[PDB]
Amino acid sequence: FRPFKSPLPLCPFRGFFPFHKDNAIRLGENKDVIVTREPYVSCDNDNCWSFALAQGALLGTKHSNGTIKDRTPYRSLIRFPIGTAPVLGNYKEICIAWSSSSCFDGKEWMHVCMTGNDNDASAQIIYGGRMTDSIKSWRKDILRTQESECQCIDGTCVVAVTDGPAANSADYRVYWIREGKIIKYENVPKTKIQYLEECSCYVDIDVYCICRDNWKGSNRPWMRINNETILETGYVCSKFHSDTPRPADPSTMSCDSPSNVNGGPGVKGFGFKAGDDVWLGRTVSTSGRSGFEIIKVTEGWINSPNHVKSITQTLVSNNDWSGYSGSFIVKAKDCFQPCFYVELIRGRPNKNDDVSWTSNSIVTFCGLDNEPGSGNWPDGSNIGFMPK
Amino acid sequence: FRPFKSPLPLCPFRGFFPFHKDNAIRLGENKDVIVTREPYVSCDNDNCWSFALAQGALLGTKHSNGTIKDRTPYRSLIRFPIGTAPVLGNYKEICIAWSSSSCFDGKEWMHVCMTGNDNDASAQIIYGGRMTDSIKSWRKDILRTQESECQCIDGTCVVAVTDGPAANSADYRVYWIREGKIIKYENVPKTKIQYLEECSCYVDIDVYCICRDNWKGSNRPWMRINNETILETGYVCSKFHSDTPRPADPSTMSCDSPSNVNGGPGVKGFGFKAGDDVWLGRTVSTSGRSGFEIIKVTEGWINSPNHVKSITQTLVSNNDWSGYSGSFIVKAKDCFQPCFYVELIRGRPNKNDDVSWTSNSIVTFCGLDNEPGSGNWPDGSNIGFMPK
Amino acid sequence: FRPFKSPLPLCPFRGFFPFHKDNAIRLGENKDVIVTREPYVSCDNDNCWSFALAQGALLGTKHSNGTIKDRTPYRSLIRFPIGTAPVLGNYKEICIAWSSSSCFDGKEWMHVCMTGNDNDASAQIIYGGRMTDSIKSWRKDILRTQESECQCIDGTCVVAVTDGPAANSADYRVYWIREGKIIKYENVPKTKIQYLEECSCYVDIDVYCICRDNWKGSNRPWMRINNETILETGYVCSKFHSDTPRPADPSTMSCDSPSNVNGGPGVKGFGFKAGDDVWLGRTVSTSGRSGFEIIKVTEGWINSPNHVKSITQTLVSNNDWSGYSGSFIVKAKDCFQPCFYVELIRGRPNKNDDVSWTSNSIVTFCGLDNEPGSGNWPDGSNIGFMPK
Amino acid sequence: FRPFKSPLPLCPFRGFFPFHKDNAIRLGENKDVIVTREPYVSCDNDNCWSFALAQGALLGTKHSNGTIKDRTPYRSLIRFPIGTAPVLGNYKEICIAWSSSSCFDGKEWMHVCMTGNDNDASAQIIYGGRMTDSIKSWRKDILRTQESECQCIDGTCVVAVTDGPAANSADYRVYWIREGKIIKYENVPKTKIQYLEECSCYVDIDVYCICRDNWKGSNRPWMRINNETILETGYVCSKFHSDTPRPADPSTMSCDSPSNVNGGPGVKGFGFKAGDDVWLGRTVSTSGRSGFEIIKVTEGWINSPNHVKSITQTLVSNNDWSGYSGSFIVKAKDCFQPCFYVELIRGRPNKNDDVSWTSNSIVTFCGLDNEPGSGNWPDGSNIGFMPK
Ligand SMILES: *[C@@H]1O[C@H](CO[C@@H]2O[C@@H](C)[C@@H](O)[C@@H](O)[C@@H]2O)[C@@H](O[C@@H]2O[C@H](CO)[C@@H](O)[C@H](O)[C@H]2NC(C)=O)[C@H](O)[C@H]1NC(C)=O
Ligand SMILES: *[C@@H]1O[C@H](CO[C@@H]2O[C@@H](C)[C@@H](O)[C@@H](O)[C@@H]2O)[C@@H](O[C@@H]2O[C@H](CO)[C@@H](O)[C@H](O)[C@H]2NC(C)=O)[C@H](O)[C@H]1NC(C)=O
Ligand SMILES: *[C@@H]1O[C@H](CO[C@@H]2O[C@@H](C)[C@@H](O)[C@@H](O)[C@@H]2O)[C@@H](O[C@@H]2O[C@H](CO)[C@@H](O)[C@H](O)[C@H]2NC(C)=O)[C@H](O)[C@H]1NC(C)=O
Ligand SMILES: *[C@@H]1O[C@H](CO[C@@H]2O[C@@H](C)[C@@H](O)[C@@H](O)[C@@H]2O)[C@@H](O[C@@H]2O[C@H](CO)[C@@H](O)[C@H](O)[C@H]2NC(C)=O)[C@H](O)[C@H]1NC(C)=O
Ligand SMILES: *[C@@H]1O[C@H](CO[C@@H]2O[C@@H](C)[C@@H](O)[C@@H](O)[C@@H]2O)[C@@H](O[C@@H]2O[C@H](CO)[C@@H](O)[C@H](O)[C@H]2NC(C)=O)[C@H](O)[C@H]1NC(C)=O
Ligand SMILES: *[C@@H]1O[C@H](CO[C@@H]2O[C@@H](C)[C@@H](O)[C@@H](O)[C@@H]2O)[C@@H](O[C@@H]2O[C@H](CO)[C@@H](O)[C@H](O)[C@H]2NC(C)=O)[C@H](O)[C@H]1NC(C)=O
Ligand SMILES: *[C@@H]1O[C@H](CO[C@@H]2O[C@@H](C)[C@@H](O)[C@@H](O)[C@@H]2O)[C@@H](O[C@@H]2O[C@H](CO)[C@@H](O)[C@H](O)[C@H]2NC(C)=O)[C@H](O)[C@H]1NC(C)=O
Ligand SMILES: *[C@@H]1O[C@H](CO[C@@H]2O[C@@H](C)[C@@H](O)[C@@H](O)[C@@H]2O)[C@@H](O[C@@H]2O[C@H](CO)[C@@H](O)[C@H](O)[C@H]2NC(C)=O)[C@H](O)[C@H]1NC(C)=O
Ligand SMILES: CC(=O)N[C@H]1[C@H]([C@H](O)[C@H](O)CO)OC(C(=O)O)=C[C@@H]1NC(=N)N
Ligand SMILES: CC(=O)N[C@H]1[C@H]([C@H](O)[C@H](O)CO)OC(C(=O)O)=C[C@@H]1NC(=N)N
Ligand SMILES: CC(=O)N[C@H]1[C@H]([C@H](O)[C@H](O)CO)OC(C(=O)O)=C[C@@H]1NC(=N)N
Ligand SMILES: CC(=O)N[C@H]1[C@H]([C@H](O)[C@H](O)CO)OC(C(=O)O)=C[C@@H]1NC(=N)N
Ligand SMILES: [Ca+2]
Ligand SMILES: [Ca+2]
Ligand SMILES: [Ca+2]
Ligand SMILES: [Ca+2]
Ligand SMILES: [Ca+2]
Repeated sequence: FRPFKSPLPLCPFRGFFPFHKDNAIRLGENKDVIVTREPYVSCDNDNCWSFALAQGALLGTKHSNGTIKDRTPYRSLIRFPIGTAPVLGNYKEICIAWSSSSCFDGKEWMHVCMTGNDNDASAQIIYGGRMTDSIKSWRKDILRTQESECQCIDGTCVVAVTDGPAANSADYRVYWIREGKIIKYENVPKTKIQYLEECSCYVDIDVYCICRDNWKGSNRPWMRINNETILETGYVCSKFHSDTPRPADPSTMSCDSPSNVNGGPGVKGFGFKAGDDVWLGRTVSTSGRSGFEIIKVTEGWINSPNHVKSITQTLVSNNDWSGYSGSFIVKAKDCFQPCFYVELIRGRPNKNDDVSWTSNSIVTFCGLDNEPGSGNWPDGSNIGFMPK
Repeated sequence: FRPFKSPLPLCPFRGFFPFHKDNAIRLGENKDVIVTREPYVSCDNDNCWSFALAQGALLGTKHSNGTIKDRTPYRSLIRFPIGTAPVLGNYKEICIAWSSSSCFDGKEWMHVCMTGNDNDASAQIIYGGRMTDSIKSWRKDILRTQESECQCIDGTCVVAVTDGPAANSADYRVYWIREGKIIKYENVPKTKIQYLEECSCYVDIDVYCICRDNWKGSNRPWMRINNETILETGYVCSKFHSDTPRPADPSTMSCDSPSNVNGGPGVKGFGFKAGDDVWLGRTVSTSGRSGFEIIKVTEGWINSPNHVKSITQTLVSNNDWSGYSGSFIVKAKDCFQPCFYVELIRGRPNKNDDVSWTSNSIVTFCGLDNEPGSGNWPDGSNIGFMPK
Repeated sequence: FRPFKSPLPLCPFRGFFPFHKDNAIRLGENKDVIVTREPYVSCDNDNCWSFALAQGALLGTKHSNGTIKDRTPYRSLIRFPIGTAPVLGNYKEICIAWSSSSCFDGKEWMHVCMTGNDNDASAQIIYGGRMTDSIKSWRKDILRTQESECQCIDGTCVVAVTDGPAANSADYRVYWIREGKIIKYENVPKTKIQYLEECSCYVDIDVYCICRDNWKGSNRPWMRINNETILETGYVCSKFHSDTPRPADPSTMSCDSPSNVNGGPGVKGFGFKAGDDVWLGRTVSTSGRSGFEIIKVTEGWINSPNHVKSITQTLVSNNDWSGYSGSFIVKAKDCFQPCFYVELIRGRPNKNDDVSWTSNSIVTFCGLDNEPGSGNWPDGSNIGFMPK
Repeated sequence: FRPFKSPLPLCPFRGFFPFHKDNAIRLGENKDVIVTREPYVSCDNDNCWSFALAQGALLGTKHSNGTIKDRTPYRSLIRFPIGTAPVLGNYKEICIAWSSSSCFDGKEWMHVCMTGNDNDASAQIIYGGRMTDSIKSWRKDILRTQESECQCIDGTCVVAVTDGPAANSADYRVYWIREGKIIKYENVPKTKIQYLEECSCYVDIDVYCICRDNWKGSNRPWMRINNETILETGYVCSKFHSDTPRPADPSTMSCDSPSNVNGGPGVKGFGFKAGDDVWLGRTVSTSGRSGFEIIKVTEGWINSPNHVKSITQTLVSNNDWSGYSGSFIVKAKDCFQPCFYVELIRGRPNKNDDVSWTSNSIVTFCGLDNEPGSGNWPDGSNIGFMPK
């Protein structure tokens, strides 16, 4: 017997530390590795796992040509041991998906898997390996979800879902799902948030989600959610913005609205509220998906004149390609430890990655209440060595 | 301790949804994948699994040349994680077989494995990994079985077996097997059914099997069976036929006899009785093994003037190759969920598949009481990229 | 908790049936498969396993050239799922060995592993993964053992071991080992047996071993052993001999001495006593390692004028290569089922196998009290397709 | 429930015996095997495991070129089944590391993983898969650790760590870690030891560590440690030295100070105290990393005029390449069995290994209270067959 996961507080932390790294592109030089993108990490009672949307092809084969394409019937959510490259001999196929979320509720895994036509997609809910429920596209425009782990509290899992156009008004919802059965949903209030997608969520008593506004906000939209309802919404107050593209530091403090500058197209990212402060992941570049750093902004969670970047950890240099990033948690004793992954995209459309495919490797970091050192942990592939 | 599976009713459902897809041919471009055909799916308490008849060769190697051939000593029933491509690093070999069935009784797996000479084949019964019993060919003409999962009720498993010619009178039996020991068999009554093979079965209180008449019936033969005996037999009443080849819709309503038109050679397929209605899988083409759709026919299970196709889901376009299809079930709480797989055959003798081998990938769908979206989930291989 | 295996009788049987087949050479065409020889099978509570002496090289690579060689430091006993080809992604390395035996005592696995110099080899005893004891070569001439499964009764395992020359007088012993600790050994009486090696053993209340005389006996030497001592010895009385080479049928009935004809070099083989009768495996050829058949000889276990071959099953045609064969058992309820494997050697020095390496595949059969069909289950490799 | 490992005495032993060997370089000829170095072995309740620092590349691929380099962001501690070659289909990635230690406390695994910049590295402590603590470089000069298994007593694990220059005064510490949390550390006393790194440790009631002085000592520094503190320190008294390089036998008896001759650069090695005697591993060559032998020196642990090499086992000939070696233990009933591994380095900078990469295979031996035979168990690769 295992109990459902509880509403634990986030553990104390003062810096982030290198955890697992798969080096998947380097290891894929001889065409062993499955083409992926939109990876993430999620853990059960016994293991943390890598997840990613595979492309139904091996890296460097003819079928990998053109895998920049976002949605195909040949994409599946796959799972593989954390920090290992995904290969045919180690992967598990979770469901057919070109958008996904996964989370463990203390007893079983839940997955949310979108596939099908852009104008008529459906999300399949998997629980304990069984398809238990589904969501039918209601705006008929690329029904989609987090691309990182959802969160579960006392047996009820919470997941953010979007249907509708990019860079215009769309529908944003949270779904509450228990043992694979949809209990209810809520349309996210639009009093503050104007656009939300690709939420990166964690638990600190309640579920916090920090997401991607691909329309008018260079600042990130966020929600606080419990097992019953959405409790609060906003944009991250920090005058230092964390989407990509975005304005140079310092920019506007916008707690209640999109920054109305450099709003599109954005990238999936994450942050962690800490007291009145906030930690924010972001690309080093303000324009492109290169580099990765994480900053701590004093009073960055609140309306304040005192925002300052107290800490900056540079984890992937600006000379290296990054991509999506997302939060995951690991249960410590009586608190949840904040961790995150960074997708390191290689191939199209990256400048000078002269290959026909698009894929990624993974690197991960976890938070400790200790002072970190410094380093650089990029993809590390010599793109010239690779099968094109 | 685990109890034997019970005689549960089928769960309510109103459409089918994409589950797992292996993309095995695409992933086999670099010769990692085992050549297979006649795949199916079956689940135990903890996992669903892919099964298939391997050909003792890797796809695209010289030994894969000529694998259109149905029966060789080098064919084995293999098992691999559901939705994964079968590779040497992930497969398990269950038994030597060129025809098979597998099912889990709640405690252990049973398999039925035919191999040997066409005129002197034997079926090996495996239970919990041990060879426990066997069936000796009695008509001496390709003793053979379902090529999809059998069914077990309160510890007694039921499996359909045929011995004798194709497109002429043969012998059809059901065998009852408990803990791997043959309890009894029955010759299927020929009052209605004139030919039966390759049964696709599921549980809805009793076992229902919908099978393949390769002789005079474009409609599918069926049986209702319990833990002791065959209870009913017939052909599916639906005036919309579901074998391949078959007449164009609408055709004859034949509840009690073969349609006596477009009877051969047929293809393995499946259906689900639902009240007085019936769901039927079928190729899109009325002549060839291309496309896959599933229809719901109002009152299609009974003798009625009111048959109509209330629903048609097109899951694989007619421009794509299909093949065999079969039912499997997944235990929900107090009901069994209806699912099915579709074999996507590539290679010989398919027109324009210019390779020397014959193999397949898999796609699967499960039934939910929700409205589906729409999509297309074909093999997806560019046959031109493949090692011939 | 699991009890130690008990002294069960052999189950009734009247023929042998195809079980698992790995097709390892066919599947090794693309250099994925580990080079092996001297395979065997042994089972624990939950699985049967393939074992073999690997050669520390992949089939078809430059390091596989010359693997006809019997003993090197690069040979390890490896284990892989039964009926699968041994590959880097599925194998386990048990110990360094160029001669081995393995058996499961009901709780844990024991292995006996010989390696080192011909004139100073030692056998390592492994129990539950730990090296627990050892045997030092005492005749200083290729200390060696069964190359098939040993047997364990009420926690005491029995294994036959030889040290000394081939085709001359050597030392033969049985060792009793409990939880990996050597309890005692006995020098095999030489009142009847003149040479013994490579014993194939099973349990029928007591342990029976049928072995290889590589000196003067075309008939096979045998022993009956319990948890304490050797109880009986002899040669198989059957006037139909079962070593290779051997005289044509019928030959001499020699219950108490080597036949004194066609004695060398012999091949590992097996048999099963059944009442006063005996089942004997043997190559089809009387001179070479080609084909495989199993015969039942009426009264073949005893001194009698009534020996006759009541049954002959031809399992591998004489046009196909065979090799070693050995017994293993599978617990049925209150009896042990007799099974056997056949090593199918390909490569050097086989005539017309034009490659530089030597390896093998595996096929297995189990006994049932049912009438068998007929078939042929050879290696199946087109040696011309293989990397040399 | 499993108890924490106890302070057991070392088991009696009088020689070492071949255990597991992976033949990883031979098996890597077709580019399947992960490039590694600094391997070791450590066991839990159910299995012994191989560990090594991978290089984020497959052997023989372009990314393997230049892997002589010691520290990169693409190095991870990986785990794979003992005696198997590390491949993508069997490995687990434990953490990002270019220096590591691992040990099992009876309940869970702990790992210590150093990565990042040379002048600002940090060690991540992993316990039960979760990052639980860390050590920040304090001398800012390649914070580093054992490269073999740590040891745990009654739930408290002990690990030796160094920060500072090579061939000059550095800082050496022991850390005590419980359930992944650092309890305390101690600076190693410098009353006797002048330099310590790469400790090879085992348990004999207390923890004994025999390490590498890379400065002034051709004799090896050692410590005796319990769950609370460092109890004793010294250099191995044996007038026969065991670092590499070192003086020819016999050299100085230096129980309390470095030999002050042939002190650098040294190699990781191990030994076992036995009564007043000591067993010492060492390369056969006194100058290079070739060959491997283990000696027993009578009274070699103490100050005595009676040191003599009572036993010499030559396990890898001087014509073969060796490398690092380290101790590990296996629980026997009420004692710990002493075992060790030897890293067999191939590639740069080894003379005549004409390839661009640097990697290794593994061989292992365990101690028994029996007389051994003799043999030779080198890497066995024909470097000429390998992809460069
Ligand atoms: C949602 O969970 C609560 C229990 O969790 C607490 O309340 C949540 C709203 C949130 O604030 C958490 O952080 C809190 O820890 C459930 O409330 C329980 O309901 C049962 C049955 O009525 C009752 O016996 C308990 O006393 C309640 N527990 C508490 C602490 O109030 C609530 O039922 C959950 N809602 C759903 C829809 O599952
Ligand atoms: C990646 O693929 C492109 C496109 O390939 C073509 O279209 C595909 C859908 C498929 O049908 C292929 O068979 C086609 O070749 C390649 O670009 C083509 O290259 C060919 C051969 O040099 C050239 O004749 C065409 O004009 C190109 N077509 C286009 C639209 O650019 C490209 O070479 C592939 N990249 C790699 C690294 O192989
Ligand atoms: C077959 O199973 C029945 C129990 O299942 C019920 O009866 C079947 C025929 C079928 O209609 C199912 O859907 C039903 O749920 C067994 O009947 C039991 O037998 C035992 C022993 O005699 C008796 O104690 C119980 O009362 C019976 N149970 C019921 C509900 O009647 C029957 O034994 C099974 N037959 C075989 C050969 O195994
Ligand atoms: C697939 O195999 C066929 C047949 O191969 C021949 O017969 C086999 C049983 C085996 O013995 C092979 O060695 C033989 O080559 C191939 O067709 C043959 O191709 C060869 C060479 O071009 C030609 O000389 C023969 O006439 C052909 N034989 C026949 C009966 O057609 C075919 O090329 C193979 N396909 C692929 C993609 O390689
Ligand atoms: C060997 O096993 C016997 C028990 O097995 C029986 O005797 C064997 C010799 C063999 O004939 C088997 O087939 C039989 O089933 C052990 O005898 C037991 O010893 C214990 C302790 O003295 C005693 O309490 C039991 O009564 C004995 N059991 C019987 C049936 O006699 C014997 O100890 C074993 N010897 C060793 C060395 O382990
Ligand atoms: C299998 O190997 C033999 C022998 O290889 C030679 O000796 C080995 C130990 C090793 O040192 C190799 O590098 C040597 O090549 C091969 O036979 C040799 O082939 C070469 C090249 O054609 C020839 O010059 C030598 O005379 C041969 N030596 C002998 C003793 O025959 C043989 O070709 C290999 N087989 C295959 C299929 O590659
Ligand atoms: C360290 O372990 C001891 C128990 O182990 C013994 O003492 C060690 C110092 C070492 O000498 C071992 O080989 C010995 O076996 C712990 O001592 C126990 O402490 C508890 C709580 O105070 C007490 O109830 C027991 O009586 C003590 N046991 C003994 C045998 O003295 C000690 O607590 C451990 N220290 C730490 C920091 O964990
Ligand atoms: C191993 O690599 C070296 C170096 O490769 C060069 O530098 C690397 C960092 C990378 O940028 C590569 O693309 C470069 O080629 C190889 O040595 C080079 O070989 C090339 C081609 O022959 C030659 O023109 C350069 O002068 C060489 N550079 C140096 C510094 O020596 C070497 O060939 C590789 N080894 C193998 C076995 O391939
Ligand atoms: C469902 C879907 O296709 N989501 C997209 C996504 C999307 O286009 C934008 O967020 C706008 O809505 O962006 C990104 C892109 O890297 O920005 C990759 C995704 N790829 C996949 N999830 N497959
Ligand atoms: C035992 C056997 O060989 N069964 C056949 C089968 C058969 O020929 C017909 O159903 C007529 O009886 O049809 C099909 C074919 O795709 O229609 C493939 C099978 N291949 C295998 N099961 N191996
Ligand atoms: C230890 C050893 O090398 N045993 C031999 C063996 C042996 O030479 C004879 O039985 C004579 O004693 O025969 C055979 C051979 O196939 O006949 C293969 C073996 N190969 C291995 N077991 N590695
Ligand atoms: C952390 C680190 O880089 N340690 C080194 C090491 C080191 O340079 C010396 O011991 C001197 O301090 O020596 C050796 C070398 O083989 O002697 C390999 C190591 N490689 C790795 N552990 N990655
Ligand atoms: Ca934005
Ligand atoms: Ca038909
Ligand atoms: Ca003989
Ligand atoms: Ca491969
Ligand atoms: Ca030194």
